[PDB]
Amino acid sequence: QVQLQESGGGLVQPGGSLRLSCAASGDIFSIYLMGWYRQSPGKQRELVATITSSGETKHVYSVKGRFTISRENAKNAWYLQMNSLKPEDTGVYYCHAVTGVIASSWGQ
Amino acid sequence: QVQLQESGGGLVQPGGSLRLSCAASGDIFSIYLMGWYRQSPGKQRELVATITSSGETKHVYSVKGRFTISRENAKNAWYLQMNSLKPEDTGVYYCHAVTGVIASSWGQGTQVTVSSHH
Amino acid sequence: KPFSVPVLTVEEMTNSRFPIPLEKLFTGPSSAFVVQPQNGRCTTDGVLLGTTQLSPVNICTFRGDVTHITGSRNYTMNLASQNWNDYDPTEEIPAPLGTPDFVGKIQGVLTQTTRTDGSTRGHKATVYTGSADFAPKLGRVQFETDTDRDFEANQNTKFTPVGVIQDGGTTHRNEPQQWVLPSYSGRNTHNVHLAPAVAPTFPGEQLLFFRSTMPGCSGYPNMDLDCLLPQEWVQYFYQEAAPAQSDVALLRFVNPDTGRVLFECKLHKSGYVTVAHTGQHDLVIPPNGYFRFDSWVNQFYTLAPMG
Amino acid sequence: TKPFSVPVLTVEEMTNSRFPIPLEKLFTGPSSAFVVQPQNGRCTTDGVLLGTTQLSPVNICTFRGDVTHITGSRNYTMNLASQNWNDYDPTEEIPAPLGTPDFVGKIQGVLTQTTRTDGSTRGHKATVYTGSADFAPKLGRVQFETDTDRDFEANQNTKFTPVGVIQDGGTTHRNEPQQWVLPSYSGRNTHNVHLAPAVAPTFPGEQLLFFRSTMPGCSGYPNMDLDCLLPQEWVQYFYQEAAPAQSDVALLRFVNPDTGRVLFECKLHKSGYVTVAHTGQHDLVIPPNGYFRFDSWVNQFYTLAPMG
Repeated sequence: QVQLQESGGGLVQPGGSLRLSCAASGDIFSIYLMGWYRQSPGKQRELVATITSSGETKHVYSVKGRFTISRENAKNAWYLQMNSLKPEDTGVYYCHAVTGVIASSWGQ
Repeated sequence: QVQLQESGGGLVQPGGSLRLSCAASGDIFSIYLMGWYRQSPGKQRELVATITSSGETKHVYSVKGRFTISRENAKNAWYLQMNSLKPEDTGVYYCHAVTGVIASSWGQGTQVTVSSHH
Repeated sequence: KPFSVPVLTVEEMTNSRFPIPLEKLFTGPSSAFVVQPQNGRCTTDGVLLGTTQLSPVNICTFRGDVTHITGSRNYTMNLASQNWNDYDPTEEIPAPLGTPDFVGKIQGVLTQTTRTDGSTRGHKATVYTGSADFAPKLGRVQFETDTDRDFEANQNTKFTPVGVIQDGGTTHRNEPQQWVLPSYSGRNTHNVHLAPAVAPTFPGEQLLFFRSTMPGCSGYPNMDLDCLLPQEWVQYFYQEAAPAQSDVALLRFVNPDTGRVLFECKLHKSGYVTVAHTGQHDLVIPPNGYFRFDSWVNQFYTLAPMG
Repeated sequence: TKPFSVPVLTVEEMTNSRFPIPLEKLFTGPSSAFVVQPQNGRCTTDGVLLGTTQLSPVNICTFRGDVTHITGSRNYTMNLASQNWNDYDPTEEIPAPLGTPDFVGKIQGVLTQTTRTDGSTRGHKATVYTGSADFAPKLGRVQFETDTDRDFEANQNTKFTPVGVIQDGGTTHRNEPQQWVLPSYSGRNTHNVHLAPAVAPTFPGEQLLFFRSTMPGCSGYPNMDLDCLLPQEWVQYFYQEAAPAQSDVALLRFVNPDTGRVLFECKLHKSGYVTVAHTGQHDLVIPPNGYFRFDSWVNQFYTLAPMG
């Protein structure tokens, strides 16, 4: 029902900054949790940050104060402001959305 | 509202036994907690045992396994079976009954004395 | 009186088997073990079963007086009622109400107050609900503490549960066993007046568990705790006493912000919930969602496959 | 209009709304010598939560977050997270995170922690001094005096479970804690904000009716009396029903179901507290199955029968 695409990655120097975006479409009125995940090499897919429709946020300890999640009120897009980037932040970043108690959709 | 009257105290040998009785009169239907208190020489009045209308009992540690409270289903009388008496149990024993949140009635008080005598 | 369930969200409710809040809903197959908890058992019309009582904080707590062997550190507690009245073992219950219903090592604090002067003391204590001397039905529970002389006899003593532990040398998460009932009267005895075991009988349905994470105090313990009914549902059913007009009640979990019906489930009259799903899965719910009673349906009602 | 009502749960079956312990008795007494302004157990009859009041009875006086410390120190600073482990929002119009203790004293409990990677757990004795200058839950920081100096790991979920209160046995007995002294929620110099109002009996000859528990004592000679204005189950009930108040005072009657007789009547004020017609201190001896029953809406000038 919901399909997303991320945009904003690439190479940057340590201590730099990147802003990741994720565009949603199709019954985004059902979306009630928007999150970011990352896949470091050799490790499993771990959570980065989440945000609810009401704006309730959660960040993981490793990114506290450096990363920030935000979303548009229409839930058509949510972002991830990454500041002060360290070598441990290297990996593939997937944006995530929850549409139902079981249903969920990932990014490419 | 409720009047109480104790009976069955007196002198008893160490290790002896006594059975106290509290006679209740009046609005006995309003009682929902019956109990026994005692006032030992040089001590304040202290609780000994209580029993509710449903039969939930409580015995203080110093008398656990020796004293036994019981009551009639009509709440016109409750009892205290005192076994294995020691000189420390000497004192004036009062029967008690709660009729309201701040309303209760006290018995007159019977003397129980545990000591070797003639 | 018409039947209804509380409007409290999942995170606003308490686990009925340990004084901790609920965290999530969980469903999975339950054929590999016996689902027979004694706490959190209550029919939809308000009949408490097993060792279930109404206080959410008086779960896994103990009250009484303590004695011990000189030089030893395991104290034996002669149990009293939750209100310090004498314990009555003749009641038709498996154990004192609120007794733990799982085999494991519960760690907490044993506190004591000397009545004559109000002096207090507290020590770390652990109760081994699988040990041979765990006999709450007889009114006796053993506590392993960290002091060998500090606890006085004939004084009011209370155990406050905190979490669970396990032997770090053994396999990880092998303890506790949340689906293994303790022997309430001692090693050799048999339990009595148990709440019946629960299993999803409808084809394609699984139990819906209200899951919390028990705090861990040492080792690598299995901290999952699933209860069949939130404690607030037990309190609600006991007060409403609304009669059941069927054997299953259809509930809808709804998001009050959008009106979306997020899933459907059956609330059985004996006091447990089933959902149409196959496999283990956590349920991701919005923070405001809650259950709503729809109607009494028949037992052959097929739920929407969800949750 | 939804009819108003109070739960039929007995006093023994209900929880204190200021500490995760069961209720023991009803108590009344004069309240002019101190300020009755607790922040937990505050809720109007139509379900408006006040102060720091939330709905979980077991999460009163509990803290969640991650811990750090000066290297080698036994004192740990906990950065508070939400109860569901989400980010703490210090901008909400509340005096402090919901469930924060509303009295000055030393609360002893257990600080537990789980390492996410391998599931290893640890737990240690811990004490939070809610009267200390370092107690600042509104800013998201709370310190715990523990018995370890290197066991707790950083960036891991940590939780404080309260157990009881302590007191210095070398000082005046029962001088601590002070249940009617609110903590400084953002530090010793800051000012508390968005507090629930103070409560005092206004009708002449009336006194507050307290729902009393005895906090467990862990060391010393602490004042273990804890009075709350409403049982936690009543806070849960009013929040759910949200029945509109037809007047400023709801008249309640305490009934013994073994006999049907009314033992006393009291005023349940709309703002969320109870008064009785009595003068002086007194513990109430109630039947084990007694319960409160809503009977009618009266006004503030109603005269109660002199009981309770």
